[PDB]
Amino acid sequence: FLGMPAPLGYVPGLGRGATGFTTRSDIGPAKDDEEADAIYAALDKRMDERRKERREQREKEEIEKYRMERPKIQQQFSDLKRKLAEVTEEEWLSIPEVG
Amino acid sequence: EDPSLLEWDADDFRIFCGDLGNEVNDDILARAFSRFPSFLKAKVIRDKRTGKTKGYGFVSFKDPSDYVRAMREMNGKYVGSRPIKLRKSMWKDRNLDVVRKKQKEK
Amino acid sequence: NTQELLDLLVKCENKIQTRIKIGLNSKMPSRFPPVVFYTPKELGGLGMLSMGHVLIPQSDLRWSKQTDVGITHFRSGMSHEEDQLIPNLYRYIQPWESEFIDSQRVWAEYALKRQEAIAQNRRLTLEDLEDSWDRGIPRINTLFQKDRHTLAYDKGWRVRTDFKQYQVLKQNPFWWTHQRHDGKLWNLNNYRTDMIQALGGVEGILEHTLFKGTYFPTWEGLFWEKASGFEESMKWKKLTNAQRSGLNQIPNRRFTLWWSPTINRANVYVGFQVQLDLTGIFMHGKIPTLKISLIQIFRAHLWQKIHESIVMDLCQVFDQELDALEIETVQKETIHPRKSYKMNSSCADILLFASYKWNVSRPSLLADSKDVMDSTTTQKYWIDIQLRWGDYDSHDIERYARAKFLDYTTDNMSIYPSPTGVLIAIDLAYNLHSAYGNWFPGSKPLIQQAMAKIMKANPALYVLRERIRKGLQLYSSEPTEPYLSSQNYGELFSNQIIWFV
Amino acid sequence: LAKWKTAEEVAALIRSLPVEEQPKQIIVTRKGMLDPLEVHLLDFPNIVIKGSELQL
Amino acid sequence: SYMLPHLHNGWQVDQAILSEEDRVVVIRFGHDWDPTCMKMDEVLYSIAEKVKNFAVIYLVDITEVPDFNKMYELYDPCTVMFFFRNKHIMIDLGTGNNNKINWAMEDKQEMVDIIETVYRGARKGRGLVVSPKDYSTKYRY
Amino acid sequence: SYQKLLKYYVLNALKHRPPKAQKKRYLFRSFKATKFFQSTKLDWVEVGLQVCRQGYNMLNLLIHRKNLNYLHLDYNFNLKPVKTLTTKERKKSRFGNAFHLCREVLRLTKLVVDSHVQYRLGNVDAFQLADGLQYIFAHVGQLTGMYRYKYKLMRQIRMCKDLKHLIYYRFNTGPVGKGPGCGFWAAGWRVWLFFMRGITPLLERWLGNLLARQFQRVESHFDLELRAAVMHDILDMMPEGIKQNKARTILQHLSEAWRCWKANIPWKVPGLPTPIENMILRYVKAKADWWTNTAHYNRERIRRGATVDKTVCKKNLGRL
Amino acid sequence: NVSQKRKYRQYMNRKGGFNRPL
Amino acid sequence: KPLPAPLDGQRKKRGGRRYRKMKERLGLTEIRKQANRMSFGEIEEDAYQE
Amino acid sequence: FKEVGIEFMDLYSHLVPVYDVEPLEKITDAYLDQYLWYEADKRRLFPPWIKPADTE
Amino acid sequence: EVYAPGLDIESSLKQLAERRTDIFGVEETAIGKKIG
Amino acid sequence: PTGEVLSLVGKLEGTRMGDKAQRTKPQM
RNA sequence: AAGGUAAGUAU
Repeated sequence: FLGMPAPLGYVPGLGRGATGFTTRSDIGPAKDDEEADAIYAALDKRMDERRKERREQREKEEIEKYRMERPKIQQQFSDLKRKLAEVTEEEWLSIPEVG
Repeated sequence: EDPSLLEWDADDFRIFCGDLGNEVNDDILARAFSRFPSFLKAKVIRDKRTGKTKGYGFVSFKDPSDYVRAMREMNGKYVGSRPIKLRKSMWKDRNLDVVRKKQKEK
Repeated sequence: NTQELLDLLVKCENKIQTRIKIGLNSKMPSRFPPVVFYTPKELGGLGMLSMGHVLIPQSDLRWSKQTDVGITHFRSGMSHEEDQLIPNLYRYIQPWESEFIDSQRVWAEYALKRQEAIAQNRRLTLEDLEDSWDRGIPRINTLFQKDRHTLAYDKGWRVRTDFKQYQVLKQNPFWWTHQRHDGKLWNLNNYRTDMIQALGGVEGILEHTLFKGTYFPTWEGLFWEKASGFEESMKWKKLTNAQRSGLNQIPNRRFTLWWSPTINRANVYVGFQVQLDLTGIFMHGKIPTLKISLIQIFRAHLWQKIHESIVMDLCQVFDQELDALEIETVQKETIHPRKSYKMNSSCADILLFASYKWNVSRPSLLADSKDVMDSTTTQKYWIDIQLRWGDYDSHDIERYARAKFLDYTTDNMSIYPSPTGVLIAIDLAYNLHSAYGNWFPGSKPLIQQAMAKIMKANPALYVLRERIRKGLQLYSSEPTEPYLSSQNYGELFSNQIIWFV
Repeated sequence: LAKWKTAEEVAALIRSLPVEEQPKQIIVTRKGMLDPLEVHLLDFPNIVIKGSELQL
Repeated sequence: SYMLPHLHNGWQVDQAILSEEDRVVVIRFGHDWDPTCMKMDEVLYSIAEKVKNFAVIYLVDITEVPDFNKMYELYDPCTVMFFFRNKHIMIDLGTGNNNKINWAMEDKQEMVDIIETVYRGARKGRGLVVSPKDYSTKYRY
Repeated sequence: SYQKLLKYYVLNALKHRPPKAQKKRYLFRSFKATKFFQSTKLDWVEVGLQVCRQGYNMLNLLIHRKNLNYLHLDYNFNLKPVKTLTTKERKKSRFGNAFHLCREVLRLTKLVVDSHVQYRLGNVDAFQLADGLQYIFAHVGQLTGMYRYKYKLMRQIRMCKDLKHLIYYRFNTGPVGKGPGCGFWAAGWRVWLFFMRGITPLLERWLGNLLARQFQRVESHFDLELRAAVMHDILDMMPEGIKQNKARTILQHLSEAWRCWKANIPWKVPGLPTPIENMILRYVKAKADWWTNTAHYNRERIRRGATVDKTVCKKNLGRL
Repeated sequence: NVSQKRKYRQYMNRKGGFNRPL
Repeated sequence: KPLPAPLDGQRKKRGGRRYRKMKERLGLTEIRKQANRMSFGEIEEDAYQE
Repeated sequence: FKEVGIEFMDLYSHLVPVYDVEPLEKITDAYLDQYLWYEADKRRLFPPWIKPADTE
Repeated sequence: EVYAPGLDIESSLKQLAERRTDIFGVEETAIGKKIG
Repeated sequence: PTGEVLSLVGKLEGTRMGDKAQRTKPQM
């Protein structure tokens, strides 16, 4: 039933009455804790910052070099979409629905 | 041996419903199946003690036109889990059995 | 000559063999026995002609025979030489230079014979020419064919056969020459016999093909239904795509069930053993075709049914001859329903209490003859029936009977009311009866005869055999109608109803 | 073509007759025509067809 | 171009699967921007016109509806769960996880055969059903 | 053994260039400075037993994270079922290959620590301690069988045998017996340390994944990109705020145009606007160029010898 | 020589006892 | 043109003579004559006669 | 003549054409080719040196 | 019809363009980049 | 040995092509 | 590592 609002106050997993599809263990996950998670994330970011700048610069240079050889899909018709709005309102209104 | 069936004999157009789940079949299911205004019958054969239905029920209507309409109206579609089957009730009483036995000669 | 050609053909032959193996089961067989891939389709196999050289192991070259006197064993490949190997294709292919030389010689001989017979006031002999049969690049074997006058009109069919690739949408491997035009140049008749005998003979091949699971000795004359009624129904019904695939996947299930013993071994498909839902068949590696075929054959608690049938037959036989056996009570315990297919016989099957005393000798097998009843004296006796499904390597009933008796009798979990008795075993796949343990005085031949008679015409066993025959599409050899009527003419009045038109 | 049509009529005669009254053994000396009759006899599995060495 | 109906809310997908009658509800979990998932969505779009009578396809986004990610272990792209007749069917096609198709089908006809087999199995009432084509091997050679 | 180890050394010597212009971010020092950890001093054997207990706790939580008692890991870091596991239970209790590697490496470190423990607590003398260290370092393949856990590790273990091959050869060169009395564990110890250093990023990444809460497409990708980009451009040009239905019908012409290119038949739609026709022409020319390119590329791949699927082969044949 | 009727156990759909009656 | 829903096959409620006439007109009568049975023993044809 | 359909068989190294013609046109062309071949062979219209020969 | 209405298709295309920045947005940041 | 079919190159020198190739006999 | 969970039925 697309286009309908979801009545709140009900858990979609429990209300539907489903069974846990336990495919395999160690494949799914199955405040002091928040502060510890933030501290560990900060430590991970500090560890990762050892090479971030040079890697990012090299990746940006490589992406820029790649764009010149072949740009994005919408780039090949940027001029066309620039001139696309020049069509009159009555033009696309009478577009033949038949194929 | 079935006095209730004699009381149910008032409605001629009797249909045999088959492939009924033990818990799927119920009076509410028969009421949902009672599309025609005529009085229905929710009787279904079931175990004497546990009440587990064997999957066969009989629905009686006084309108043969409603019988014909429901023959193709509710063939394969049923509210509960087990899909419904409809058959022309070949039910016979003991008198009919005796008459058939007598006439079996020719 | 081309080593690369040999290497590539062996490589793609192994590719197709592995494709067949993965079609059988997802995993890869540890041994992958070659009996399945080389048994001719007449005997119920793929019958893959190969140019390779694979030596058939001697362990799979043995076979058994459950004769009434005893269970005999044979080994076709017991010769003290190189291990038996399936012959390659080139071993029976005439060399091309040899083909040309033979063609020249035979055509010269045929021309000489025709010149000689021209003066004979008759056509060619066509009988003494049989010394030149199946020779020559041209169809000299077909030189006496009836359609030759029809065939003589055609000229230069080679170019037409070549352009048939542009005419026919399917590839034509035999574009070098047309069949029935240049004749069957390659004689491939001895190849089938050589392959079947080098695989261990007909009996050796059939030893691993559930053939012993059918009581009828249909060694010759049996009919194998290539197409069943379901095939006709699918052809007539104009089935959908999935239904078409299901109908086409029928013969695979057919011969995979037909090849169950050699395909469900222990050395082959190593891994976790598993038995079916309510039967006593152990399968190594999940094989959906074999699993579905087995659960069809053993549908509706067939294992419990055959166990009850055999125990009831044994009880009736014992009760009938209770006089000489001094049988006071012959009963059965309250056996748990699941104890029929259980691995260990914790609950005894049949109990037999005599009057005062019962002399029992030392445990042994039914093939033995000596007996010393003074070994033990007990007032009770137990009989156990072991329903087992023999594989291609675990079909040794006698060894299995000995091991099972030793394990079950000497075990804490197993509870037997009497310490003296005999355990019987029935190999369903082998259809072989055996027993091991003590015996009642003078009952050993009685028990042997009873087992043979029951296994001959047991109801559930006969139903299982019929189920196997239907599932494998091996129709029983057709009987011969009494086309004779000399005895029928005298017995015409004996016939209830008869008519002639 | 006549033999094929005769086989249909042959089975029709057995079909009209009761199973017990139908010939248990259809002894026809025409071995060539026996097979279509035997094929026709497949419509009645209970009945059997046996070759007739003696020819009426 | 991913014009199939999509569940904006997680609970909407739940009631959409619940609101089924004699039809199979193919809920394709994943993300439209993924390339393999884009191929799967294109295949589903191609199938949708031919089998719309009994097969309804209703896509969903894991980010939009993360509550069902842990319910059926949704941690791969291209996942498909044939949640039919309010019962998660057991579709076996020679794979370890016989309740999830997590890769785009090579051919549309194969997917049509699979979905019609699923419909037949669901109508028969069985909770499990096998596939005529095993996918333990990709037939690469 | 000498030739193989020389091969390994020369391959190590070939590829040797560090791009690693790091910022000297000492992650270990930062973890030390973290308030969640503290510093102290203790004996090495105490630290070893602490690490063994911590690894046992790690494996215990990793196993019984889903409240599954089917699989049990012994104190010797050997997993074992508590009974005959059911097939469904066997599928439920399954772990990845990297978990096999983690259990194996924890087993190795635990056994080394326990060997030092039993040495310290009297028992066997130090000479045999060194000999057992040498053996374990050069027999991990036999001891743990990392082969299945990781194929590459086989290389390490096999070369360890090679170094040991030389070590024993020299140790037993003369008057020294030809027995098992060889004590030069450092040679394989360094190799195992290097391989562990290489491996540990994978184990750390997977352990972080668990600790967190989130525990043929190229041609299809380009086709989807083309169609989605053209649809988005149309919806930008076509005022979706006013007209809604016809836009979907627009896609039809797209497909029509595409097949009109495939059939090589004339395609003229006077009803459609001229700029729309130009955009369709650009789309169809790009699609045709890409389609021909991939068609001939897949044909070349098939004819070269590359393995292809049946559906892919049929599609390539149709395109050709 | 005669054979009295043969009896059998009704293991299926029997709630009287877990073990088959004897 | 959506494909028809593969509903489970329903047999004929009552076999009629007109239905039998269609069965007589269309069926597998000729296919049943050709027996697909294969002898267990080897045939005289080659392995790949086809 | 009518429209002869053209399909392609993939020998995995190239595409070989196959052409489906009208059955009446097909049989007429077959008879034409057979007659031409017989008349050419009966008059030695083709020299022996052409490699494809029915003799060998 | 089986397919979603025009508004839903437009919303889906806008979401795809916003998420997949390879062929949409000012710059190509990443496949799953929230901001291009 | 049963695992796979061995290459012919190893046993190439065992015998010759058509070593046991016998001609056919007429029927009836 | 795996490619080896039958489904159904109410507790």
